[PDB]
Amino acid sequence: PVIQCDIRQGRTAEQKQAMAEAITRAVHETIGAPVEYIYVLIRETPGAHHVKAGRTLPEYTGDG
Amino acid sequence: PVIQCDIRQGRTAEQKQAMAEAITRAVHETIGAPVEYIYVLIRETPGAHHVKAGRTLPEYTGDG
Amino acid sequence: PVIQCDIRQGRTAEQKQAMAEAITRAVHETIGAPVEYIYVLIRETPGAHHVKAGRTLPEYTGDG
Amino acid sequence: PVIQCDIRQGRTAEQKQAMAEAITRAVHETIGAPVEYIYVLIRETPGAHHVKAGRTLPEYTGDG
Amino acid sequence: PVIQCDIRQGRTAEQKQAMAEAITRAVHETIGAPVEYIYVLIRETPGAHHVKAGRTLPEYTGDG
Amino acid sequence: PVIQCDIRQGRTAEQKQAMAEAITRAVHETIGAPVEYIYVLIRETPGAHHVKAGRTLPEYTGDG
Repeated sequence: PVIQCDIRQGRTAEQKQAMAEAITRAVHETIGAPVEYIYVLIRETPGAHHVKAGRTLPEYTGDG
Repeated sequence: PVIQCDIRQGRTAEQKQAMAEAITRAVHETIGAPVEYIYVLIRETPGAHHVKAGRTLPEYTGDG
Repeated sequence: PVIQCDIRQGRTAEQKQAMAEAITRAVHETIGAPVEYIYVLIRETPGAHHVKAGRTLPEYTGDG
Repeated sequence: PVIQCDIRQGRTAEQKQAMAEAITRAVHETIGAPVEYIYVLIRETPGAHHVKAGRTLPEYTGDG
Repeated sequence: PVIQCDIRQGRTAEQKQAMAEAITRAVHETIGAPVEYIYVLIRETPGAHHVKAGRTLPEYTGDG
Repeated sequence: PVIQCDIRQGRTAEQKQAMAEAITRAVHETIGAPVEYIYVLIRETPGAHHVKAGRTLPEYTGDG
């Protein structure tokens, strides 16, 4: 399967790889797709390019 | 974030919901996206519509 | 530009055409894309294939 | 619903937000999707990455 | 790479496989992507779901 | 039809245009879509954003 992830910019390389590995496991385990068939694609955009219910999303920083 | 999942047809409603929930948790935990921001979208296609490295994928049946 | 619209199944042909025309006008008027460059693509899915903030969306019926 | 907008780079932040708000209204009004379900995603690319009928599209500047 | 092909319904299984193979060869030969990395995904929609320059596309029948 | 090409960064403008023209011909010839209906969209990402079978893809350089 193809899993496309349009996420906000600002995560580390390690966070994005952790996401891709967790999604790969999740897909394999829940729908029985072989790992060899799984293709995860990550695309980053600014928060302003995510407009949900008419409102832009804030920039991600991980500050909390 | 938007997570699009192009998977082969033939899974049960329970399998697809399990996948969507597991992806939601995976994205939340690895990149810190609030659950409220996550949108998972599932599309089903025949196996013949997945052509990886020049080869058609088989149909998913749940059997093996 | 390409505008992909993943919507829930159940709308009439007239509703979907109205949406495509309104999006075409909206894109033309707000960002100055010539109408000739605009391509709107509509895909329908069951409500269960839309999982937002962990929750499945209901089926669209036209009633309420 | 998910509305993905692959547009050419070069618009202002205000033009892109106007587009996302107009698309949100257009979708809500034509197919009856609640605003809370609507997720607009904007991606920018160079004109050379839009190849329509075999021809690349020019860069957008808004000059006219 | 991922190559998504949103085409109008009505083609034979042989036509769609021919398209996927020809795209695989085209991508391999022009940008040097190894065949092993290429994933082609085909989705079919009614002609009415393709609205280009404000106009609906006709249904594909194989006749003319 | 819409053909979306998510490829790794690092190709020349000429390689990407050759790809788009070859895909346009391939689609026209195999499924009979008129060239005027064909819209190819190219998006570039780092190799680390392509995670296939759990493994990131290397950066493309064309060195061989």
